[PDB]
Amino acid sequence: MKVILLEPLENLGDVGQVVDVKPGYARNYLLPRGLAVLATESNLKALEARIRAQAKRLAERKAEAERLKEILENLTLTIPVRAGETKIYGSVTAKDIAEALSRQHGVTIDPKRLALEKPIKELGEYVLTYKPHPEVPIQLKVSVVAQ
Amino acid sequence: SKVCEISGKRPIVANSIQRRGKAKREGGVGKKTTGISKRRQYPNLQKVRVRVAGQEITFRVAASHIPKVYELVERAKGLKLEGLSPKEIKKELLKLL
RNA sequence: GGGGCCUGACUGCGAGGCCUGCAAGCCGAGCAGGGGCGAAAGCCGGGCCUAGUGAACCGGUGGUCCCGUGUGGAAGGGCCA
RNA sequence: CUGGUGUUGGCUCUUGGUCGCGCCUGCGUAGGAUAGGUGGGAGCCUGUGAACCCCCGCCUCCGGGUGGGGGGGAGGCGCCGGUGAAAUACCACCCUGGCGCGGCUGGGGGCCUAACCCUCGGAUGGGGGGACAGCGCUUGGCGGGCAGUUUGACUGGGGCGG
RNA sequence: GCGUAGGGUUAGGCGGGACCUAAGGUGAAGCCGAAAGGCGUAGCCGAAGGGCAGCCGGUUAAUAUUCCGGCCCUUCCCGCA
RNA sequence: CGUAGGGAAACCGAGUCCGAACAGGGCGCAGCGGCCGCAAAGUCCGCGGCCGUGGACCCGAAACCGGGCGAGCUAGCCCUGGCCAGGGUGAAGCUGGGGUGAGACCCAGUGGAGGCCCGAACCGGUGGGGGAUGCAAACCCCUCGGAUGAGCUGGGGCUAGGAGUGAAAAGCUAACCGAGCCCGGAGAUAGCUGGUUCUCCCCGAAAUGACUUUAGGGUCAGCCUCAGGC
RNA sequence: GUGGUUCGUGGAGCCAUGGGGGAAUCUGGGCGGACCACCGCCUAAGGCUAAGUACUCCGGGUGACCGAUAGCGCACCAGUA
RNA sequence: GAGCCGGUAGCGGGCGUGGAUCCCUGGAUGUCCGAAUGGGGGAACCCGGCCGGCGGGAACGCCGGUCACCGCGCGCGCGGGGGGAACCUGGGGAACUGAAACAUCUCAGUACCCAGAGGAGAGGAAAGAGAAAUCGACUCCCUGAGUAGCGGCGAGCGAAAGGGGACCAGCCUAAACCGUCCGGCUUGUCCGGGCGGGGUCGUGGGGCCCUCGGACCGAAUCCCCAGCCUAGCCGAA
Ligand SMILES: [Mg+2]
Ligand SMILES: [Mg+2]
Ligand SMILES: [Mg+2]
Ligand SMILES: [Mg+2]
Ligand SMILES: [Mg+2]
Ligand SMILES: [Mg+2]
Ligand SMILES: [Mg+2]
Ligand SMILES: [Mg+2]
Ligand SMILES: [Mg+2]
Ligand SMILES: [Mg+2]
Ligand SMILES: [Mg+2]
Ligand SMILES: [Mg+2]
Ligand SMILES: [Mg+2]
Ligand SMILES: [Mg+2]
Ligand SMILES: [Mg+2]
Ligand SMILES: [Mg+2]
Ligand SMILES: [Mg+2]
Ligand SMILES: [Mg+2]
Ligand SMILES: [Mg+2]
Ligand SMILES: [Mg+2]
Ligand SMILES: [Mg+2]
Ligand SMILES: [Mg+2]
Ligand SMILES: [Mg+2]
Ligand SMILES: [Mg+2]
Ligand SMILES: [Mg+2]
Ligand SMILES: [Mg+2]
Ligand SMILES: [Mg+2]
Ligand SMILES: [Mg+2]
Ligand SMILES: [Mg+2]
Ligand SMILES: [Mg+2]
Ligand SMILES: [Mg+2]
Ligand SMILES: [Mg+2]
Ligand SMILES: [Mg+2]
Ligand SMILES: [Mg+2]
Ligand SMILES: [Mg+2]
Ligand SMILES: [Mg+2]
Ligand SMILES: [Mg+2]
Ligand SMILES: [Mg+2]
Ligand SMILES: [Mg+2]
Ligand SMILES: [Mg+2]
Ligand SMILES: [Mg+2]
Ligand SMILES: [Mg+2]
Ligand SMILES: [Mg+2]
Ligand SMILES: [Mg+2]
Ligand SMILES: [Mg+2]
Ligand SMILES: [Mg+2]
Ligand SMILES: [Mg+2]
Ligand SMILES: [Mg+2]
Ligand SMILES: [Mg+2]
Ligand SMILES: [Mg+2]
Ligand SMILES: [Mg+2]
Ligand SMILES: [Mg+2]
Ligand SMILES: [Mg+2]
Ligand SMILES: [Mg+2]
Ligand SMILES: [Mg+2]
Ligand SMILES: [Mg+2]
Ligand SMILES: [Mg+2]
Ligand SMILES: [Mg+2]
Ligand SMILES: [Mg+2]
Ligand SMILES: [Mg+2]
Ligand SMILES: [Mg+2]
Ligand SMILES: [Mg+2]
Ligand SMILES: [Mg+2]
Ligand SMILES: [Mg+2]
Ligand SMILES: [Mg+2]
Ligand SMILES: [Mg+2]
Ligand SMILES: [Mg+2]
Ligand SMILES: [Mg+2]
Ligand SMILES: [Mg+2]
Ligand SMILES: [Mg+2]
Ligand SMILES: [Mg+2]
Ligand SMILES: [Mg+2]
Ligand SMILES: [Mg+2]
Ligand SMILES: [Mg+2]
Ligand SMILES: [Mg+2]
Ligand SMILES: [Mg+2]
Ligand SMILES: [Mg+2]
Ligand SMILES: [Mg+2]
Ligand SMILES: [Mg+2]
Ligand SMILES: [Mg+2]
Ligand SMILES: [Mg+2]
Ligand SMILES: [Mg+2]
Ligand SMILES: [Mg+2]
Ligand SMILES: [Mg+2]
Ligand SMILES: [Mg+2]
Ligand SMILES: [Mg+2]
Ligand SMILES: [Mg+2]
Ligand SMILES: [Mg+2]
Ligand SMILES: [Mg+2]
Ligand SMILES: [Mg+2]
Ligand SMILES: [Mg+2]
Ligand SMILES: [Mg+2]
Ligand SMILES: [Mg+2]
Ligand SMILES: [Mg+2]
Ligand SMILES: [Mg+2]
Ligand SMILES: [Mg+2]
Ligand SMILES: [Mg+2]
Ligand SMILES: [Mg+2]
Ligand SMILES: [Mg+2]
Ligand SMILES: [Mg+2]
Ligand SMILES: [Mg+2]
Ligand SMILES: [Mg+2]
Ligand SMILES: [Mg+2]
Ligand SMILES: [Mg+2]
Ligand SMILES: [Mg+2]
Ligand SMILES: [Mg+2]
Ligand SMILES: [Mg+2]
Ligand SMILES: [Mg+2]
Ligand SMILES: [Mg+2]
Ligand SMILES: [Mg+2]
Ligand SMILES: [Mg+2]
Ligand SMILES: [Mg+2]
Ligand SMILES: [Mg+2]
Ligand SMILES: [Mg+2]
Ligand SMILES: [Mg+2]
Ligand SMILES: [Mg+2]
Ligand SMILES: [Mg+2]
Ligand SMILES: [Mg+2]
Ligand SMILES: [Mg+2]
Ligand SMILES: [Mg+2]
Ligand SMILES: [Mg+2]
Ligand SMILES: [Mg+2]
Ligand SMILES: [Mg+2]
Ligand SMILES: [Mg+2]
Ligand SMILES: [Mg+2]
Ligand SMILES: [Mg+2]
Ligand SMILES: [Mg+2]
Ligand SMILES: [Mg+2]
Ligand SMILES: [Mg+2]
Ligand SMILES: [Mg+2]
Ligand SMILES: [Mg+2]
Ligand SMILES: [Mg+2]
Ligand SMILES: [Mg+2]
Ligand SMILES: [Mg+2]
Ligand SMILES: [Mg+2]
Ligand SMILES: [Mg+2]
Ligand SMILES: [Mg+2]
Ligand SMILES: [Mg+2]
Ligand SMILES: [Mg+2]
Ligand SMILES: [Mg+2]
Ligand SMILES: [Mg+2]
Ligand SMILES: [Mg+2]
Ligand SMILES: [Mg+2]
Ligand SMILES: [Mg+2]
Ligand SMILES: [Mg+2]
Ligand SMILES: [Mg+2]
Ligand SMILES: [Mg+2]
Ligand SMILES: [Mg+2]
Ligand SMILES: [Mg+2]
Ligand SMILES: [Mg+2]
Ligand SMILES: [Mg+2]
Ligand SMILES: [Mg+2]
Ligand SMILES: [Mg+2]
Ligand SMILES: [Mg+2]
Ligand SMILES: [Mg+2]
Ligand SMILES: [Mg+2]
Ligand SMILES: [Mg+2]
Ligand SMILES: [Mg+2]
Ligand SMILES: [Mg+2]
Ligand SMILES: [Mg+2]
Ligand SMILES: [Mg+2]
Ligand SMILES: [Mg+2]
Ligand SMILES: [Mg+2]
Ligand SMILES: [Mg+2]
Ligand SMILES: [Mg+2]
Ligand SMILES: [Mg+2]
Ligand SMILES: [Mg+2]
Ligand SMILES: [Mg+2]
Ligand SMILES: [Mg+2]
Ligand SMILES: [Mg+2]
Ligand SMILES: [Mg+2]
Ligand SMILES: [Mg+2]
Ligand SMILES: [Mg+2]
Ligand SMILES: [Mg+2]
Ligand SMILES: [Mg+2]
Ligand SMILES: [Mg+2]
Ligand SMILES: [Mg+2]
Ligand SMILES: [Mg+2]
Ligand SMILES: [Mg+2]
Ligand SMILES: [Mg+2]
Ligand SMILES: [Mg+2]
Ligand SMILES: [Mg+2]
Ligand SMILES: [Mg+2]
Repeated sequence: MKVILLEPLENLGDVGQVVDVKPGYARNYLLPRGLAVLATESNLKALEARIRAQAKRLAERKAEAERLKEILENLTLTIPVRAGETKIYGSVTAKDIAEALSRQHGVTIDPKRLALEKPIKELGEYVLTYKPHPEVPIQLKVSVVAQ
Repeated sequence: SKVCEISGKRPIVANSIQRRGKAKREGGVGKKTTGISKRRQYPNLQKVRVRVAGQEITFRVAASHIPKVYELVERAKGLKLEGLSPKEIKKELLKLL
């Protein structure tokens, strides 16, 4: 029998995959224990469908991000701070970075997503990964300068 | 030895025929009937315990339409069925046939 | 009884008859086809004779090429042995 | 009573057949040497490092083959002709048989569990049996347990005999 | 002890019920069978078993532990303590 | 239905089939007077005899089958109650004495066991006589068996027809049980027996042969009869 | 493996189905007597549907039907004694 | 339209033109049993719950109403249960007998049992028939025909097409597609179940998509009527 799986089963089939097994195994084991479903027509479309949405949203974000990147990638985040020479007095944080991109360039963001373990303390020209969507990183150059 | 609850099958009556000798096609005189006696042929009925609406439903259905039971089940999802009792969920399914 | 060449221990029929409850069983001249023995006339349709047998139904084998279930074939049959 | 199949599922071992691949293997006069067949076919080889030396398995018709590993590290076999019915470097497609992975099945062993069956003051569950048993279609057998019948005529009465 | 007509059987306590269970019968649940129907814990039905409060005498042509008489008793409803 | 038949058939056709045949054979093929009338193959309805199919001339089985009715008789079991006068023998156990190392065991009293004994009711039915269109479709009298047991018994129940029960006789299952009774299939079948109704008139048999699971029944021939023809 | 049809396994199709395996949507599928092809007919696996047809407890008409052993078992107080 | 209080006279009393008895249609009443159904039950008997009334009425008793089970449908409503002489269809289904024994075979899917239906029941609008290059639902009768065929090819069984008649009639759904209400979790372009639309055929048809064109048929359900039935009346000499 062709069936639809609800939980991946070792050396058998991946979740959502469609396999063909002995009817005894399918109806006295896999269907009872909510472990799979008849590869019918009725609840066969419902599988053909959720793949679309789950493929639609992911495909949506992986584009609502690429849409972002292009926004960045073609600009620079300048941060004025008080400091003498290359070492800063205070510090520039992601939450700081946020204010800027929010302040200038009218963009909103999540600092937690941004890659920056240690809060910046010296000036210079920095490129930092925001990581809004995995496999879809961003390179945002931030010019931290004083005065 | 009864009635399929899904196919309406039922014990029919068949004859038990006893034949002897060589057929013609085998280059023989021909077959000869030595004794005809009524038998009766049963549908291969079996049990089909299923749980529906948190309730166990079991059919005495023939082995042929077994895959129809689950169909009924699968088809019964779109029904107010909680709160009911066994005989109630059976009759509600059968109405789908 | 001996021997020579031979296959009539024929095919296709068969007038007329014995016998006879039916059905069977029996004798059979002669005509053609093709042959055999004979110089020829002629004989030869197994055996000097009278028993050595078994009706139909069903089926087997060879042959015929008659029917072939819309049509051409085949299945399966019928006729001959 | 019994084999096949439906109810009827899961995993592993050991054997059987198959297709899929890595592969390898084939022994007459003759002829370098151990020729599987029909080809394609007069060039193929080496830093995907050569003739030749040694170390392990592999088959060994006792002659070799192949895989290899190190040294060296740049040579070797083709057509040419020897030769036989068929002849060689090389590149495919098929066989011989045999080996390992994968297939898909058939048997046997072992163990599960969830169908099925029995059980449990409690039961969407626990526990034992366990895909056997029970049951359905079917094969073949045993089968006076029951059922329908047959068990001849002539005959100095019938039967025995004939 | 026959034909016609008339009269005669009086119970809160005797027997049976509105009380109970037996074999068996039926039979929510549940199981089974071509139909008819066949099973089946509980429950219900089921007696000459269990349980329950009347003894004596008189009376009538015909009934009485039934009416009468005397002396006892049971259960239920209401009310008081 | 008839007008065309022959052949297994294609198919031919007054011919056709077996066959090489123009051969031989099988089954087949053709009105009366003077156009008329008359007759006829054939066909149609009537009437009559006979035959086939149905109960088929009438009555009769022993039996087979189907669906129902019966355990108020009788057989076994289940539930609940009842009955067994009186007398006789006198087991184990107990008490005591004797007995021994303790015992086993022996005797006397108590005691009251048993498909124990004699004998009524109750249940039975051994032998004899009576009875025999009986008092009685199993009875009467005399004798007899058991009679605290595997006993008898009232009441309520269950088991049935190829089935029930059966201390077993194939006994019983509503007075006949080798498969109950009723009703139906049904008018079963009957090659057997019986029974077959008015009159007169003419003829007038057979009881043989052959075959026949045939021998007391049937098919053909034989012998009888009727109509027409020669 | 059976049943129906004239079809008793027969060459055995067609209609129906108890068991097993198990599709397709007009370029589909069943059929025309095993099977193959050509040619044709039809369009299953849901259902409904008047009249013409059958019977006679009932009422009526009518008989070369009976006339109290006949005619229904009952002409009458009969499914009665 | 003049007698009546049944067959039934009598005793004893009434009624009727102020139209009786009698006949026909509707209505009321209609104890108890019976499918029997409140519960039981050895049918016509026995014992209860609820609401309301009577009696002096609380116990007791009578009166009226209501209370069994099943199916279907959102405790309450519509339906079922049983009977009927045969006739009808479905589920089952013998035997004697015939074959001059008998088993296949026949008797026969008849008799019988069971469920169901109805004034009729079944069948019925071709996935048909079968050789006409044709027929056109089904049912019944004739005929085809004891033909074709079936058969221990024994006894026996026994069609269909076509033709002539009676009657005459054809329809609704399922699926694709549009919409809508509900519920499931695994959140939609989803799946599932209701309802509505649409659609129903074989020269194949239908849906969706464009394009062109925009009244006559008519019920088997409903209504009115004639006609008919269930009592009757006039009727020549
Ligand atoms: Mg069989
Ligand atoms: Mg043959
Ligand atoms: Mg045969
Ligand atoms: Mg199951
Ligand atoms: Mg299957
Ligand atoms: Mg369906
Ligand atoms: Mg000589
Ligand atoms: Mg000689
Ligand atoms: Mg010569
Ligand atoms: Mg002659
Ligand atoms: Mg002769
Ligand atoms: Mg002879
Ligand atoms: Mg000659
Ligand atoms: Mg000559
Ligand atoms: Mg010569
Ligand atoms: Mg001659
Ligand atoms: Mg001789
Ligand atoms: Mg001689
Ligand atoms: Mg002989
Ligand atoms: Mg014979
Ligand atoms: Mg010829
Ligand atoms: Mg043909
Ligand atoms: Mg020919
Ligand atoms: Mg051809
Ligand atoms: Mg050929
Ligand atoms: Mg042939
Ligand atoms: Mg032949
Ligand atoms: Mg198996
Ligand atoms: Mg184990
Ligand atoms: Mg098994
Ligand atoms: Mg079972
Ligand atoms: Mg068998
Ligand atoms: Mg015996
Ligand atoms: Mg035997
Ligand atoms: Mg017997
Ligand atoms: Mg016997
Ligand atoms: Mg017989
Ligand atoms: Mg004899
Ligand atoms: Mg003789
Ligand atoms: Mg003698
Ligand atoms: Mg004598
Ligand atoms: Mg004699
Ligand atoms: Mg003699
Ligand atoms: Mg003898
Ligand atoms: Mg007296
Ligand atoms: Mg008197
Ligand atoms: Mg007098
Ligand atoms: Mg008096
Ligand atoms: Mg008193
Ligand atoms: Mg009392
Ligand atoms: Mg009371
Ligand atoms: Mg009680
Ligand atoms: Mg019962
Ligand atoms: Mg009980
Ligand atoms: Mg009570
Ligand atoms: Mg009592
Ligand atoms: Mg008492
Ligand atoms: Mg008392
Ligand atoms: Mg008392
Ligand atoms: Mg007292
Ligand atoms: Mg008195
Ligand atoms: Mg107080
Ligand atoms: Mg001739
Ligand atoms: Mg002639
Ligand atoms: Mg004339
Ligand atoms: Mg005539
Ligand atoms: Mg005759
Ligand atoms: Mg008859
Ligand atoms: Mg007669
Ligand atoms: Mg008689
Ligand atoms: Mg008789
Ligand atoms: Mg018998
Ligand atoms: Mg018998
Ligand atoms: Mg008794
Ligand atoms: Mg008794
Ligand atoms: Mg006894
Ligand atoms: Mg007792
Ligand atoms: Mg007692
Ligand atoms: Mg005594
Ligand atoms: Mg005593
Ligand atoms: Mg004592
Ligand atoms: Mg002592
Ligand atoms: Mg004593
Ligand atoms: Mg005694
Ligand atoms: Mg004694
Ligand atoms: Mg006795
Ligand atoms: Mg005596
Ligand atoms: Mg005796
Ligand atoms: Mg005596
Ligand atoms: Mg005496
Ligand atoms: Mg005597
Ligand atoms: Mg005597
Ligand atoms: Mg008598
Ligand atoms: Mg006597
Ligand atoms: Mg006496
Ligand atoms: Mg005595
Ligand atoms: Mg005595
Ligand atoms: Mg005794
Ligand atoms: Mg005694
Ligand atoms: Mg006792
Ligand atoms: Mg008793
Ligand atoms: Mg008793
Ligand atoms: Mg009794
Ligand atoms: Mg019984
Ligand atoms: Mg009997
Ligand atoms: Mg009987
Ligand atoms: Mg019976
Ligand atoms: Mg017995
Ligand atoms: Mg009797
Ligand atoms: Mg008797
Ligand atoms: Mg008998
Ligand atoms: Mg008797
Ligand atoms: Mg009857
Ligand atoms: Mg008969
Ligand atoms: Mg007989
Ligand atoms: Mg006379
Ligand atoms: Mg004679
Ligand atoms: Mg003869
Ligand atoms: Mg013989
Ligand atoms: Mg004799
Ligand atoms: Mg004669
Ligand atoms: Mg004459
Ligand atoms: Mg048959
Ligand atoms: Mg055959
Ligand atoms: Mg057949
Ligand atoms: Mg046909
Ligand atoms: Mg099937
Ligand atoms: Mg097509
Ligand atoms: Mg196709
Ligand atoms: Mg078909
Ligand atoms: Mg087919
Ligand atoms: Mg076909
Ligand atoms: Mg066809
Ligand atoms: Mg054909
Ligand atoms: Mg075609
Ligand atoms: Mg057709
Ligand atoms: Mg269709
Ligand atoms: Mg219908
Ligand atoms: Mg109608
Ligand atoms: Mg009609
Ligand atoms: Mg009448
Ligand atoms: Mg008269
Ligand atoms: Mg008369
Ligand atoms: Mg009379
Ligand atoms: Mg009479
Ligand atoms: Mg008279
Ligand atoms: Mg009167
Ligand atoms: Mg008077
Ligand atoms: Mg009253
Ligand atoms: Mg009642
Ligand atoms: Mg009752
Ligand atoms: Mg009240
Ligand atoms: Mg009162
Ligand atoms: Mg009341
Ligand atoms: Mg009815
Ligand atoms: Mg039928
Ligand atoms: Mg039977
Ligand atoms: Mg018979
Ligand atoms: Mg008969
Ligand atoms: Mg006969
Ligand atoms: Mg007959
Ligand atoms: Mg017979
Ligand atoms: Mg006979
Ligand atoms: Mg016999
Ligand atoms: Mg028959
Ligand atoms: Mg029937
Ligand atoms: Mg009924
Ligand atoms: Mg009825
Ligand atoms: Mg009508
Ligand atoms: Mg109808
Ligand atoms: Mg249609
Ligand atoms: Mg004809
Ligand atoms: Mg005819
Ligand atoms: Mg024959
Ligand atoms: Mg027949
Ligand atoms: Mg017709
Ligand atoms: Mg016609
Ligand atoms: Mg008419
Ligand atoms: Mg028409
Ligand atoms: Mg919808
Ligand atoms: Mg189209
Ligand atoms: Mg309509
Ligand atoms: Mg008048």
